[PDB]
Amino acid sequence: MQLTPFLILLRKTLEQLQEKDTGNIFSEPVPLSEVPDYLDHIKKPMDFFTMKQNLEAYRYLNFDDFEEDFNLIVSNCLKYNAKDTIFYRAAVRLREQGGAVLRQARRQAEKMG
Ligand SMILES: COc1cc2c(cc1NS(=O)(=O)c1ccc(Br)cc1C)n(C)c(=O)n2C
Repeated sequence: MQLTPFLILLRKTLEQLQEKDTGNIFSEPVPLSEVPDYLDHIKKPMDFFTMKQNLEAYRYLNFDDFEEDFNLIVSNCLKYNAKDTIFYRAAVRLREQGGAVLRQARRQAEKMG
């Protein structure tokens, strides 16, 4: 830990995004055991555990890169699932609530060098 304000802002933001996912639907990768066709449709799977792993290998260099991976969690879920599903509805709610989180977090990242 050589802690930096930007990396700390990303950690905090990631925690706030995960609090919005109250069902833990997006906490871990979509399980290929349960969803065998998932990678026929989804080129770049993403989830909050993969984001946490990326964060702590310093792969997020700016706020936009981090935001892009969050947006993949949502877009993959809307692409794969039918509208009338728990997963689709959850992704729409996460889009709304997560968007509010990232809007706030971006303002901080803008004050930051
Ligand atoms: C949390 O587990 C899952 C998450 C997802 C997911 C599938 C699962 N796991 S799962 O065993 O298929 C499952 C199926 C039905 C219900 Br109801 C709940 C789960 C977790 N898909 C297709 C997604 O897009 N997401 C985000």
